[PDB]
Amino acid sequence: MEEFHGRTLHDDDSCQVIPVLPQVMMILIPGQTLPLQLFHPQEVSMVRNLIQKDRTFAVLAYSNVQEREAQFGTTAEIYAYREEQDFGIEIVKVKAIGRQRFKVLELRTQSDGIQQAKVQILPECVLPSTMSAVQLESLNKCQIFPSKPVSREDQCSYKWWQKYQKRKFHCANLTSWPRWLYSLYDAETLMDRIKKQLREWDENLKDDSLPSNPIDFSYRVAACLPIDDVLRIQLLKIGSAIQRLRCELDIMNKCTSLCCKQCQETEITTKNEIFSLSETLTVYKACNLNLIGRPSTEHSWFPGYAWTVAQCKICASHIGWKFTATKKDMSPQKFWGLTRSALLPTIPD
Amino acid sequence: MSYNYVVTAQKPTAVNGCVTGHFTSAEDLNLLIAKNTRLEIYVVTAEGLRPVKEVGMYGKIAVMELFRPKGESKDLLFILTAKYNACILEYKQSGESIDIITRAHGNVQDRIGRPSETGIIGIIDPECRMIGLRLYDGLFKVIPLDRDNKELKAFNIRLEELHVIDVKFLYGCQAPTICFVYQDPQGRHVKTYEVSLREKEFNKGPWKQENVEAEASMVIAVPEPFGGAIIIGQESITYHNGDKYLAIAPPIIKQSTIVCHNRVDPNGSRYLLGDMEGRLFMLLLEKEEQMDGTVTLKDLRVELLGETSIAECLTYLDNGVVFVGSRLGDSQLVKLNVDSNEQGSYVVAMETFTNLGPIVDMCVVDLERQGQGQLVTCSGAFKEGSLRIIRNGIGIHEHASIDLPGIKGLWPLRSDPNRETDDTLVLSFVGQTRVLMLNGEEVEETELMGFVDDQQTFFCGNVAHQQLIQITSASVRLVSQEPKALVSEWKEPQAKNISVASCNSSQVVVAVGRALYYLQIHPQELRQISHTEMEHEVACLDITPGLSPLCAIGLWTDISARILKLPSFELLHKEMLGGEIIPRSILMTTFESSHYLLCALGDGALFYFGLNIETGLLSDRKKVTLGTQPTVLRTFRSLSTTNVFACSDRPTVIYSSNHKLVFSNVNLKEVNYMCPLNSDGYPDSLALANNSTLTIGTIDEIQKLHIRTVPLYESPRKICYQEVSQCFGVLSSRIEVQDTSGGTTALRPSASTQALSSSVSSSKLFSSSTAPHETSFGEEVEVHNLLIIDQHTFEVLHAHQFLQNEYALSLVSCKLGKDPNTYFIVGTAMVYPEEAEPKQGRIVVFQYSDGKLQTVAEKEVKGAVYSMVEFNGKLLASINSTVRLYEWTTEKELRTECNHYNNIMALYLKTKGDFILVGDLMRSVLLLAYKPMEGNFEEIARDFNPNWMSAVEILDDDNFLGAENAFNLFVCQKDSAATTDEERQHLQEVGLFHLGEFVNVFCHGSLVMQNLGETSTPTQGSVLFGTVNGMIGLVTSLSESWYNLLLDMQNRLNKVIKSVGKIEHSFWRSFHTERKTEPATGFIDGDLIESFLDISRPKMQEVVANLQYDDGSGMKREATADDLIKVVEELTRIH
Ligand SMILES: [Zn+2]
Repeated sequence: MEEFHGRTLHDDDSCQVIPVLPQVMMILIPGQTLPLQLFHPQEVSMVRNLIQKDRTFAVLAYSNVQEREAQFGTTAEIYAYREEQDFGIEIVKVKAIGRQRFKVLELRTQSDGIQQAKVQILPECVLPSTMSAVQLESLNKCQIFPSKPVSREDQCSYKWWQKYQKRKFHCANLTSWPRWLYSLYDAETLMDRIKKQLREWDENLKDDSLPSNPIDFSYRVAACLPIDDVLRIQLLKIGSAIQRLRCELDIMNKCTSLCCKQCQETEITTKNEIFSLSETLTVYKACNLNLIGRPSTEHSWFPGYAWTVAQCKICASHIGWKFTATKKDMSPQKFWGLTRSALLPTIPD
Repeated sequence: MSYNYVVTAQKPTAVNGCVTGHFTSAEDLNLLIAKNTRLEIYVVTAEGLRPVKEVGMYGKIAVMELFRPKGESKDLLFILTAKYNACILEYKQSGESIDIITRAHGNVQDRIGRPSETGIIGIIDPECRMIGLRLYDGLFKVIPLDRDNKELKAFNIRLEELHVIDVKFLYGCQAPTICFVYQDPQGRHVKTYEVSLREKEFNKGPWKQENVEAEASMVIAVPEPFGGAIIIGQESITYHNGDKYLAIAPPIIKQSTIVCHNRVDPNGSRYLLGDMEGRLFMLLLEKEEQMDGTVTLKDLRVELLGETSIAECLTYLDNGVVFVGSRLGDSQLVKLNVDSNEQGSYVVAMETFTNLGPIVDMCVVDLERQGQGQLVTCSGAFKEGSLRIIRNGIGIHEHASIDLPGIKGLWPLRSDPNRETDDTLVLSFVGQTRVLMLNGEEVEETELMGFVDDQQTFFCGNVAHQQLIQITSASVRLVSQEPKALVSEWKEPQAKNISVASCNSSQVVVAVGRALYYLQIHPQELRQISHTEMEHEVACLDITPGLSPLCAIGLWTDISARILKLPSFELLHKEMLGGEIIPRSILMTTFESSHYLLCALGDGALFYFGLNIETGLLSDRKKVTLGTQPTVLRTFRSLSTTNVFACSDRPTVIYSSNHKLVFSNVNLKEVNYMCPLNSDGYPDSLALANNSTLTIGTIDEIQKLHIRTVPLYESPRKICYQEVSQCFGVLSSRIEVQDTSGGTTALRPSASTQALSSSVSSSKLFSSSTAPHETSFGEEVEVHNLLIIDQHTFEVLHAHQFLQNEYALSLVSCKLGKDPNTYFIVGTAMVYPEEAEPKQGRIVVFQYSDGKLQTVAEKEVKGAVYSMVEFNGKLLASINSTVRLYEWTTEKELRTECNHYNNIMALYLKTKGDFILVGDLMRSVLLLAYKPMEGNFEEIARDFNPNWMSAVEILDDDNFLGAENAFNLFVCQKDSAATTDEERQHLQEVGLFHLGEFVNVFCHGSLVMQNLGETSTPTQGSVLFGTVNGMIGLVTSLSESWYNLLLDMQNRLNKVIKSVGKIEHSFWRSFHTERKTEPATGFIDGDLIESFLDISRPKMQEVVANLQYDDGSGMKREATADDLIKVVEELTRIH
């Protein structure tokens, strides 16, 4: 593939006009690669011309697919592109990366076939520390932190984050609001909230699986989490990292219903039913699941809990195990330890 | 299109940096304070601090260090504005013209670069070869110091260590070497670089890097002979000198982190250290190792000098006097009498400068006058949190009341053996003269033997040489002191009526016709030794001595003031008093810090003048409208030294700090005549007689503002005034250490545990919950309260303590529905540290009756109640993100009525009428309207813009003022006349400003007597507001023409007034944000406009060349150079 080393950074609040490929119809958040292959000769010629000129494309995500009208979009830059003539058809494969968000002021259809639109590149505004305005001259030296201790041995990390919130937001006593409020508007605290809450749905190591820049982290988590398209557009509307993270928290806390991973429809449990009696998530109740095998209590991880295999009703694939009590006077009687990897989650509708 | 006018009614009081040196002179020991845009220069003295000059600079001060380059005698001053407006000032005085000239100035900002999280740091080479600056991370900026460096050209130097905590220059080095501590993933190290100006880059340092504590905080360079540097952290103090290394880990500094330091000995043998919580250590260096002549250390002992205010910047004066500044407490002067040791503490407080900041919340209360409000701010924090009461002007505490038929004159009378006690009060009607002798509180009238019955008395005094004179219209009658009988009488030679009379201890002069007669009082007799004729009729006269060097008389037919020798007709000088009207009264005294002479015109003006001891006359032309009526001036002994009472339509005690005079208006509706009252039963009183009745009493003070303090020893949060019960309501939060056995121990005895009836909340409506992470020993927990404070005694009557782990946010006192009582309603919010967003909350409704706080109703909401207001008897609370409107049922139980769900955090609530304004920290201002017919909320307009908003306020149904990030202000106006729905659904932004102070709360009202006399209004409102530093501003609307005129005048002033440091005013007030900056529009700087009266008359003449200050008919473009003064005076009266 023909590699490209240049980087495009248009001026903020500066109008730009560029054609939009009709093939792209989904919402592409900045930082998320969206490879696409075009076989139309006109599309191939337009892609070649764009690569020669500035290697820039516009992906206008229409709010309604049938209406084909887009009030928002994203600008993408081609990183590596390959032009292979397979079966006599001009096919170009390019792996592009998003550059910046754009607002489509007006959409027009060019004679050649592409759609020409003039879009002003919206800016990514970064706010300073919320405590910088009222920060004390004596206490600036205490802002620098004693490294960032982190380990699975620390587990909860309760004390370190309590010290962080207590001393970083020390100056909040001079303002009418308390420190626990500003912690909801702090980039690091929110980033920790996503990172800890994500690990409840997967075993990826948060140290390197996600970036450290708040903007990059926000874009990555917005792309990764399962969500519909309208709420993707709503997130794309937000132009502030802190506001975007808060919106992501608001969306995330509403995913109260889990479901079979490669099954979509079959719900397995509710977040309110999670009974953390004693890894794998523990659920007091379950639904749409069938027991498998026999209660072979041999080498049971939970003493007194005879474990039996369980599977999705719609797939028969294993989703967890049913920890049945090994004694009559044993509580809980039955705890369902569903596997963490096997769950979507999804909205409660 | 906004037309607002922001003015400062109180200078900022929080100290944010202090320094000492030789600045005003080569021998004085000065003390400079940034408080915070205001630089205060003092001279240290054995008695205390003597102020020298106030100076307002167009910028927030962040660096302040004195240096003495080669050749100069008195040290210069380097100031770096927070906006990066550097300058090198220098004190310069020529007799009287004390001016802070700017030797060099410039801007050191860079186009690209994120400001360092550790903030601006400014350090100076000890040899004064250059100035260091760390403005941006990984970029050390150097400003070389030379006689030809006027633009302050600075060249950056790259730093590899991005995270630098503290950097300071070292002593005793050939080249300028810096020493700093930087944070890296390995830990915290200390590194030294040698700065070379030829190479414009660093080099190898004197001694190599080392390792220090994981939380080492600050670097404190030690001077010659010791050299080296000391690094103090949270656990130990380490001294580095290359191959020499000392470390000490005292167990005293473990409690708190050292934040500020100081040096006391010139050779660095001793040091001061003040930690966060407010105690004052003292570091001592042991120089007992003189191995080879050079001095080297042996021990690093540490001591403790006790507890003081919460220190933010120490400084050491002479003879063991330490000025402990404080950003949130009260600035103190503590004496280090370390040889006394009264109770284990070493410090002893001497002074305490008032500090209103920080202000968290306030309210306007009608306390005494019933026509003017008073401001009740919840000042302070931590262990200094306290209430403050602010009122305008002095007040007189009346001791007696009596009614007379429009008294038109009064004078003390003494008819007893001389004991400095007056037993008789001599009144004077239009024609009658009632001599009331009252040893106690008698009202009967008993004419004296020498006192006439009805003669329209013009004077009634106590003459010397055993006499008591009573001069009337007909003739002056002398009554002997001990005989108490009339023994002398000297009628006019022509037997005419005397108009103006003056009574002195041994001299008496009356005005007969156009001539002046002087009579000298002898033992039981009077002799006239002087006689003269004036060109015109004498309007008034006053001779204030034994022998008066000179006497003054006003020409009624010439409207001119002249002075002459008292015992002769030898004139000294004369001047024209404008010619408007004949003077009403003239007097001279030491009230204005000098032997000044004041003359009051019939138009209510008061032209100040300055006299001398033997013979001296000046002009001092200044026409200040003290009143709108003729004014009688009299001086009373019960004052600071003498003061002057300028009785008029608005009586004022004419004050002058040491050289500048300001009329401090008294809190009285109107006064016609006054006189001092020295009664045995009412000492140091002041008999004030108005057009209705008369009264006597003592004065409070002579300060423009009186700030009463009510210490609480705990941080207050909110406040309200409940009128019916005549008491306040204030929250609080006291920090208590976790007990080893399970519980909490109070740190200090505060005002929450010392109340009369202290209850504890027990309504466990919300309970159970989880707290798996048990609070370990030594942890801090906040316990909230609700104090009830009586208005006129300020003593906490009740202290209701809330539940555990419950946080109170809102507080409102109002009546609901048809209920006739008034309830305290507090919206609290549950919290644990494990959960981020609270999920449970309470809306409790108290009622303070019969001295007991009894809960009336209770309601639990799934969320946190942030703010609450009142609608026509309906309570509105904003839970988390929603907005809920409650109805107060007849059975005393809140009932939800209608809900409105927002995607933002409904955090700021301010309303009027029907429109509802909602916002949050991210400046997502939103609007709502409540239609009674539907009984449901509706959205009118929205405005979203990412920024750290601070507070919001309603100015009117159209304008929505509010502060925001980077200390700015803004005004949002809705275009209700828009043609389409979308255009009227968006909030336009019209006003912008750079106040420079972080606003905290907004409240309607004003601290001025708005009781009556609204002779129209240029300004159309008043919105007070406090800030973190302490100032109390006032934002008031204006008309279009007035705004345009003031904008023109403001733009004309900037070309005349010289700013200290030569910072352009448009740049200082420009709307500043970290990412963008645009000029301020729609606001008028109150400080600059009111400065128009300070500049001299010629400067005013150039300022007013065109083209306004008159009505539309003609517009009088000349403006006469005085029409704008009348405009400014009207604008000054608002605050
Ligand atoms: Zn399935």
